Amino acid sequence: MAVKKIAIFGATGQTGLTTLAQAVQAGYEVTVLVRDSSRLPSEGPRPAHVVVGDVLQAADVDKTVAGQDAVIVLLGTRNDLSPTTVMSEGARNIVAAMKAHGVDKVVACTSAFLLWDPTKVPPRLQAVTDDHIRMHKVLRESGLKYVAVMPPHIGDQPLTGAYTVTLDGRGPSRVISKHDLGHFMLRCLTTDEYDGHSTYPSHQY
Ligand SMILES: NC(=O)c1ccc[n+]([C@@H]2O[C@H](COP(=O)([O-])OP(=O)(O)OC[C@H]3O[C@@H](n4cnc5c(N)ncnc54)[C@H](OP(=O)(O)O)[C@@H]3O)[C@@H](O)[C@H]2O)c1
Ligand SMILES: C=CC1=C(C)/C(=C/c2[nH]c(/C=C3N=C(/C=C4\NC(=O)C(C)=C4C=C)C(C)=C\3CCC(=O)O)c(CCC(=O)O)c2C)NC1=O
Repeated sequence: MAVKKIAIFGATGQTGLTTLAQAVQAGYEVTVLVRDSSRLPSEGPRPAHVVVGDVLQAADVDKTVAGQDAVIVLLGTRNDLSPTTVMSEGARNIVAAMKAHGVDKVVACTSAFLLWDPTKVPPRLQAVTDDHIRMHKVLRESGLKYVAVMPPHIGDQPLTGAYTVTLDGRGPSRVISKHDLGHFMLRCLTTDEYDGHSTYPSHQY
């Protein structure tokens, strides 16, 4: 039985928007949780279901996860670099909702800093990185099938589907296009080969 129904968290963000468009075009029945539906586009592929609410509200997350086959997590803080627990608290709610509803597959984006030497995190990104680490811990300890996606710099290059995925943070470059990152999140829905692993997508454009 393959995945047909998915929830995407963070669908209005840079990577989320293209992951959403790609998922719908690929045939998935997609539900999104958004705080502000005006951030979803009118042109192009459209999600099947829109829940208005907040990943910090358990009931909103529960409504989004109910009935799904898998969950994609592309939560982030946009340009806000201050200390934060939004992603990890969101992940706690997602895990609880998954367990309440029998959903067992989550693919979630943090960053390659969780693979690279931690002394290399730029000071300005440390607070967000600390919450990525809390989120990764939550997902790893959940006992669900969890693919940790840890990308380098997210760029605007075209979709290629030709990127390289390593398990250790080394690879052909330190960039992945947002489109290729979304393509990889979707690839993780049709294989178990990355479950329980950390993954590093990168490409030379
Ligand atoms: N930028 C880089 O080069 C880079 C590199 C490696 C890793 N990353 C990490 O990759 C992940 C994806 O980044 P991105 O740039 O695609 O993301 P992004 O543009 O920051 O988008 C964040 C998404 O999270 C949603 N969100 C935030 N708080 C929420 C809340 N309380 N309830 C519901 N949704 C909420 C946002 O919703 P709204 O639209 O409502 O704001 C938006 O959809 C992030 O965790 C980022 O730190 C980024
Ligand atoms: C507004 C903040 C912000 C800016 C302007 C920024 C710039 C920035 N990010 C880069 C890559 C990168 N940027 C990130 C990660 C992130 N980038 C993010 O904005 C967030 C929120 C994360 C997640 C913690 C990563 C993992 C790389 C690896 C790119 C490389 O190795 O060269 C690079 C390439 C090398 C360099 O640092 O000189 C720059 C300049 N990074 C920032 O964080």
